[PDB]
Amino acid sequence: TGYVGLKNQGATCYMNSLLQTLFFTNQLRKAVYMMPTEGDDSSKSVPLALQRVFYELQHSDKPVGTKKLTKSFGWETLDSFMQHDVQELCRVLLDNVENKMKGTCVEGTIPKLFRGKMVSYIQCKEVDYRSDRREDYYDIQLSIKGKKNIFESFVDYVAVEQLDGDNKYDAGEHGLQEAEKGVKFLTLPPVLHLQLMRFMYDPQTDQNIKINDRFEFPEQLPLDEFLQKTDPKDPANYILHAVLVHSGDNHGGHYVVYLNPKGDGKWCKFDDDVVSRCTKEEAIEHNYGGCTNAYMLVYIRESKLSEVLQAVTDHDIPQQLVERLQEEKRIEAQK
Ligand SMILES: O=C([C@@H]1CCN(CCc2ccccc2)C[C@H]1c1ccccc1)N1CCC(O)(Cn2cnc3ccccc3c2=O)CC1
Repeated sequence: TGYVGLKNQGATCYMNSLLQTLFFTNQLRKAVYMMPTEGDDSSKSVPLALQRVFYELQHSDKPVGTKKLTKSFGWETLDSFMQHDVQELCRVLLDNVENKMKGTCVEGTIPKLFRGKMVSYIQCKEVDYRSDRREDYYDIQLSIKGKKNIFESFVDYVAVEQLDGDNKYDAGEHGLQEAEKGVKFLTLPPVLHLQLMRFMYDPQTDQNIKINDRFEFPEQLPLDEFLQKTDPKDPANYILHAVLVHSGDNHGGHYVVYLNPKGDGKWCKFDDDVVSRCTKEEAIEHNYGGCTNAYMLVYIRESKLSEVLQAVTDHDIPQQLVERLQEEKRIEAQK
């Protein structure tokens, strides 16, 4: 393959799976290396630690380690990774890096890549009163129960809820009323983070548990029909890039990720230290379920494919950074 793996070294769960995903968002990687971490303290800077990981993924022949990363954002209780979502890990990592980038030439890279926008409304039937709230989003949480596929999940997301007797809306001055409540998308970002909601509250044991039901997702995903307005020059057509996968339960469980890093439909399986070529069927259909299946999808917008996935060379890494890491790697010859 010529791609390199991440070491296990503990109970970091989905951590390795996320990290490869971000690394092969090439546009992000380049802007990460541009951060001015020249002054930052080795041990406690998250920005520096991410730089180090990306460097090693890019240069090393040998499986790559992450203790200094884990240490830097400080998840070291017995239940740290067990009690958190993937998207919480994502938000910790990308929010540290966004802040470090302000006042530089690469400020605003994170929002450019990940942030879209959305409108939640309540509208009264008989009386003139409406409430619109506008929100930004970096990811989307999709419902899987009772749903054949991504199209069904989207239809459900933009569904008009109905407010009737006993469930009427309190419209303030106007008192209780009958209303429609809904959600629309105004924009979908270049890189689309979708979590499938597979960890759900069990009323029978007062806990949350994993649904292994069937759920289909396509290689190519048109979403124009879920937009309030379309643009014929940039249709919302997306390409699949990453499939984050899990098998088992709390007794025994394993995290892996499938990528086609160049966007060309040539897939590889990343399993900690071992990376290997695989088929398209192994990345996509063998992860539908219906036990090894998908909990997170990454899609990239067709018109943005080449920019997001632009090539990287060793010249894209500044000298000052390289020299700092050559120093650490010299001290790391203690056998
Ligand atoms: O790794 C995990 C879970 C950690 C905990 N694990 C079992 C440990 C346990 C111990 C003692 C009692 C019980 C359980 C379940 C693991 C899981 C794997 C596969 C599927 C769902 C869960 N992850 C990452 C992916 C995850 O973030 C996706 N996601 C994201 N957003 C949502 C939003 C709304 C509803 C569900 C989800 C959701 O599942 C879940 C947490």
